[PDB]
Amino acid sequence: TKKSAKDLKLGVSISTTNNPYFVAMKDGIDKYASNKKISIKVADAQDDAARQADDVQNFISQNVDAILINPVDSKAIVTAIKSANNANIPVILMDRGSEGGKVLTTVASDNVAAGKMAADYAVKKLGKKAKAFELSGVPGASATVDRGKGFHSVAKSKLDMLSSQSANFDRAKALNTTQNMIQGHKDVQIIFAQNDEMALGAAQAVKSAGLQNVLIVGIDGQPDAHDAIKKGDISATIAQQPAKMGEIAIQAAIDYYKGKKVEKETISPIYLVTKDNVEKYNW
Ligand SMILES: O[C@@H]1[C@H](O)[C@H](O)CO[C@H]1O
Repeated sequence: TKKSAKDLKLGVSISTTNNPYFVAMKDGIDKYASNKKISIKVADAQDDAARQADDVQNFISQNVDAILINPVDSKAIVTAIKSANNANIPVILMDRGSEGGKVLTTVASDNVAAGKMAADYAVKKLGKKAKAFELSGVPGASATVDRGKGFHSVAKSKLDMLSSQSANFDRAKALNTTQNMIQGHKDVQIIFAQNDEMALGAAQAVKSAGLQNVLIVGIDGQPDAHDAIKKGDISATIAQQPAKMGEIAIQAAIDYYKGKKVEKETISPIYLVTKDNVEKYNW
């Protein structure tokens, strides 16, 4: 099976586009696509596991040559993956994994390591036994179970947890969640958000309650998050590479149809971004 990279039809299923991170992914994907002459159709799922399933079959009937999927639920996507497996359409996973199904390659970070660096930053900045919140994400996404595991590794010891509720990777839900979390625990010192949308939402809740020394740590490295660090609204973020993610996914589809072997796993590098680092690792 060797098709031409020129005029290659690819489907791209992104969970939601309300998130700047997954917008940066789309934009970097289309830039790579047009640079190597790949025809591409992106389909937003709006954090729906069923709209994604229908978005997969629409690509399947579009007769695309590969489907770049960013799952919303890592368990529910498996059924649709076997559907593309039967149609002999290679599946490439991005940012989040899946619990089963035949996948050509997976491009994503070490989300366990991402949780690692956030607790390490808190313990290194605010000492040990410091009172902290966690803002978890979509419970069915592999990125939130891994970020929570890697965080609590260095958080069972060295840190005191007041709460751990989820805001589903959403600014607004995190704003409300944080505000209520503060009401109970006025003595909070650190807030860990598994994504920058929640970090930015916690920052508004912290400053609306008049708290002045609550260190905030996020994950993604989004342009606005660099700006909050300079403005002092948050303290650090764990940078990801959303564009470089979807661009080594596209090249994997090209390399597959080129008769070249592609790695089953590709770990995207992550980086800490503090007030001294704000100029680096930007998307
Ligand atoms: O890695 C991505 C980003 O952190 C985004 O903010 C939410 O979904 C995660 O999987």
